[PDB]
Amino acid sequence: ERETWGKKVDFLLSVIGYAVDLGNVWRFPYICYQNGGGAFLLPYTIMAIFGGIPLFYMELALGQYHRNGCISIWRKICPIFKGIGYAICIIAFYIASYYNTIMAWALYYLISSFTDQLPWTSCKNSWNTGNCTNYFSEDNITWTLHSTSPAEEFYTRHVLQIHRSKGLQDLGGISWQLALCIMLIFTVIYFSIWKGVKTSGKVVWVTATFPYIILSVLLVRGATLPGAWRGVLFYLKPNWQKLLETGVWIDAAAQIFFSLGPGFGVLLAFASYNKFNNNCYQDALVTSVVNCMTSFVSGFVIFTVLGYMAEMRNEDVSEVAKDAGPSLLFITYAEAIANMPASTFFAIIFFLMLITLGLDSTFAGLEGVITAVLDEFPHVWAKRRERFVLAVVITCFFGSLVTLTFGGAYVVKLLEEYATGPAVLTVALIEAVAVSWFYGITQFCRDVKEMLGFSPGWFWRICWVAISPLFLLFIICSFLMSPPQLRLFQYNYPYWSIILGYCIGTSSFICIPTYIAYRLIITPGTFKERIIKSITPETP
Ligand SMILES: CC(C)CCC[C@@H](C)[C@H]1CC[C@H]2[C@@H]3CC=C4C[C@@H](OC(=O)CCC(=O)O)CC[C@]4(C)[C@H]3CC[C@]12C
Ligand SMILES: CC(C)CCC[C@@H](C)[C@H]1CC[C@H]2[C@@H]3CC=C4C[C@@H](OC(=O)CCC(=O)O)CC[C@]4(C)[C@H]3CC[C@]12C
Ligand SMILES: CC(C)CCC[C@@H](C)[C@H]1CC[C@H]2[C@@H]3CC=C4C[C@@H](OC(=O)CCC(=O)O)CC[C@]4(C)[C@H]3CC[C@]12C
Ligand SMILES: CCCCCCCCCCCCO[C@@H]1O[C@H](CO)[C@@H](O[C@H]2O[C@H](CO)[C@@H](O)[C@H](O)[C@H]2O)[C@H](O)[C@H]1O
Ligand SMILES: CN[C@]1(c2ccccc2Cl)CCCCC1=O
Ligand SMILES: *[C@@H]1O[C@H](CO)[C@@H](O)[C@H](O)[C@H]1NC(C)=O
Ligand SMILES: CCCCCCCCCCCC
Ligand SMILES: CCCCCCCCCCCC
Ligand SMILES: CCCCCCCCCCCC
Ligand SMILES: CCCCCCCCCCCC
Ligand SMILES: CCCCCCCCCCCC
Ligand SMILES: CCCCCCCCCCCC
Ligand SMILES: CCCCCCCCCC
Ligand SMILES: CCCCCCCCCC
Ligand SMILES: CCCCCCCCC
Ligand SMILES: CCCCCCCCC
Ligand SMILES: CCCCCCCCC
Ligand SMILES: CCCCCCCCC
Ligand SMILES: CCCCCCCCC
Ligand SMILES: CCCCCCCC
Ligand SMILES: CCCCCCCC
Ligand SMILES: CCCCCCCC
Ligand SMILES: CCCCCCCC
Ligand SMILES: CCCCCCCC
Ligand SMILES: [Cl-]
Ligand code: NA
Ligand code: NA
Repeated sequence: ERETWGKKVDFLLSVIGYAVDLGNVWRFPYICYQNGGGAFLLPYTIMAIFGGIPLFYMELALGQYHRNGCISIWRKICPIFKGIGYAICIIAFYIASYYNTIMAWALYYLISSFTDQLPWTSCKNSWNTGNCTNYFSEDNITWTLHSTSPAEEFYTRHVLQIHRSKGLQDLGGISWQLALCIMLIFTVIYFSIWKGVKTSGKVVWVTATFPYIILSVLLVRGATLPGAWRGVLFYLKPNWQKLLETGVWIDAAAQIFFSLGPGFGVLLAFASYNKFNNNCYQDALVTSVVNCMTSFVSGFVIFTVLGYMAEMRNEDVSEVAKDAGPSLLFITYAEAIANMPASTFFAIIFFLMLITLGLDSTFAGLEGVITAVLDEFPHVWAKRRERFVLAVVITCFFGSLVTLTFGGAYVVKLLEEYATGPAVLTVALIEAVAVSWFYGITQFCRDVKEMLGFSPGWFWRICWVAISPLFLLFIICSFLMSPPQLRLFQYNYPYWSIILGYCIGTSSFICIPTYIAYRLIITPGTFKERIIKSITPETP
């Protein structure tokens, strides 16, 4: 028999810690500022109500009924789409390649914070070149275009050492400091998810609830600051005319789908361990509302601190938050923390928040892949979950050996934009179409009624058959036609970077058509018999 969760709060906190991550602490406030303001919460809630939330509930109920991973459920839903599972696996190898190393940066920052004076306050250090001017109106104020804040120098010349990498063309060298700081992270991850869901479910009691104990302290500190009101009044001020631009809705859809994550193959893995009669409706509602409210509150703390630091300089906002990426956590917020009264305590606390914020998501992705593979091939890797988790962790670390180089930030951005792009959305769209159209939403509603005790309402069937595919289609058709012009640390990505990104995404996607061709060509029969007997779920 499978290994059930052992306690319901284990499942709740696992999903809650997987939904909240290092992205929505820097990505949601930046996105809310850039795309409107308080007028972005309307498209956020509109694309959450009809978008991420019904897909979230669909995946949870599907996994909890079929009791399989993401490579084996398709044996009893639509056998031709089994390739989806493989695609999901590949996607993890990309995300776990870069996501982990971001936490590595955080860990290094935390190791740097154990000093009486934080290293990114003064700029008389070794890595700190000219063009500093000490920032924050320190002594003589001659802030020019060539000047650079000390935290920027610390991030891009000590933690990253990106100045010894000419660019994405030459990723010269490799940081041994970051290599150690990520070997420790992978040790933590593997020893937290190795024994399965009986240990990875009690670990997330302290890495999915510590970020809240830390957000509370960070919020109470930020709110009682000089310049908090300007930091919030520039976060919730509605640019209503911004709603008229399709980009705002496109971005709200992308944000909700990539913060809830309905389609990465992890919700099925977590829900498959649930008891049969477990209420997935209440779990989906609670762990989606908690995700959305956590994103909102994290935006509050980020913007209150930003407003404080912009009021200290007595200069306007939107030039403080120039950088659109993890730099915001390591260059801007680190600066504002370094100017706080008890700078050391809040630096340590903030980077502990970041590490515990990313750890749950890494646990969840890795365990989704582990469950999928452990269930697809049950005879091999049965009494050896530990060895397979070891192989998964080693493979992820070896794939993360490139983002640890000096041009590490370049590959981190390249994997951040691609990999998790139209490939993930296409996989999720094929999942929604396979369950709702092929397996039939009437049979899915019969399954959900025999589990929960009530058939899904008309809203759920309408949002599963029609609106949710017509939402992933919106995101996909809007990501493909508009190609990004990537940039990071005054580096214009080359021509071949977009080709490399397209190949990165296609490597993930091509798992689906390949398996479709394989199954249609190996199956005996005529021209139509192949598809008719490859759509019907396999008899037990
Ligand atoms: C971000 C800051 C400013 C707000 C702090 C929010 C937390 C205090 C909340 C958010 C999510 C909550 C958790 C969400 C899920 C659950 C599962 C719940 O478990 C049950 O299902 C038990 C129900 C019962 O039988 O009474 C126990 C509370 C707990 C851990 C909650 C405890 C309180 C938490 C951490
Ligand atoms: C603006 C201020 C007052 C903050 C208060 C917001 C909450 C009261 C709302 C905002 C979004 C809501 C959620 C958005 C989506 C839904 C789906 C909804 O599903 C349905 O069955 C809806 C049926 C229908 O819409 O006809 C159940 C409630 C829930 C979780 C909502 C619960 C209540 C939430 C958190
Ligand atoms: C010391 C540094 C420089 C190298 C790190 C090596 C790791 C890849 C190894 C070393 C110790 C290993 C663990 C020690 C022993 C085993 C038992 C091994 O056998 C089982 O399947 C145990 C089954 C059971 O628990 O009964 C499974 C892998 C595991 C847990 C290992 C997981 C991988 C670890 C961390
Ligand atoms: C169905 C066949 C497709 C299989 C895979 C084909 C590979 C195609 C890869 C194309 C890569 C585009 O990758 C995608 O580009 C969009 C375009 O805005 C960028 O997306 C970016 O802008 C959007 C707004 O639109 C926001 O959500 C956010 O600021 C960021 O994600 C990212 O870079 C990536 O999400
Ligand atoms: C892309 N980010 C996610 C993720 C999934 C699996 C592994 C790592 C990560 Cl980072 C995708 C699902 C929503 C939030 C989550 O962090
Ligand atoms: C600042 O940087 C520019 C090039 O980015 C360089 O030419 C200039 O000499 C630097 N200033 C100082 C004081 O080092
Ligand atoms: C009528 C329901 C609209 C829901 C809007 C939620 C976010 C609005 C925040 C308050 C406006 C500044
Ligand atoms: C992140 C990669 C997921 C799939 C795991 C590949 C390696 C499995 C073991 C192969 C060597 C024995
Ligand atoms: C119940 C919460 C579990 C938190 C993570 C494991 C803690 C183990 C402590 C004993 C070994 C040092
Ligand atoms: C996100 C906070 C809760 C949203 C609704 C959860 C539904 C639980 C059923 C009982 C509500 C009182
Ligand atoms: C029984 C499984 C057969 C699968 C054949 C092809 C799988 C996808 C290959 C795409 C590149 C990894
Ligand atoms: C694609 C699965 C069935 C393969 C049968 C032969 C198809 C050959 C013509 C299409 C080539 C693109
Ligand atoms: C709570 C799920 C059902 C919501 C109502 C759907 C139909 C609305 C009236 C046409
Ligand atoms: C040599 C075989 C490589 C894998 C073939 C997968 C099916 C091809 C369909 C035309
Ligand atoms: C995660 C399991 C990968 C299996 C891929 C099979 C492809 C055969 C060519
Ligand atoms: C970093 C956590 C590792 C936990 C392993 C426990 C080993 C005890 C002998
Ligand atoms: C049975 C040993 C499990 C050890 C869990 C360690 C968790 C580290 C974060
Ligand atoms: C019943 C679940 C209790 C969770 C408490 C975790 C607190 C960790 C600091
Ligand atoms: C004990 C099993 C370890 C297998 C490591 C595989 C690494 C693949 C790159
Ligand atoms: C310069 C030291 C490199 C450390 C990593 C190489 C072996 C994993
Ligand atoms: C139940 C709807 C399935 C999709 C319809 C496609 C018509 C060509
Ligand atoms: C889009 C194809 C749907 C087929 C459903 C199964 C046949 C009734
Ligand atoms: C097939 C069950 C009801 C579907 C409602 C309409 C979807 C477009
Ligand atoms: C999307 C709502 C459809 C309602 C039609 C069926 C009412 C019994
Ligand atoms: Cl969010
Ligand atoms: Na999130
Ligand atoms: Na987390």
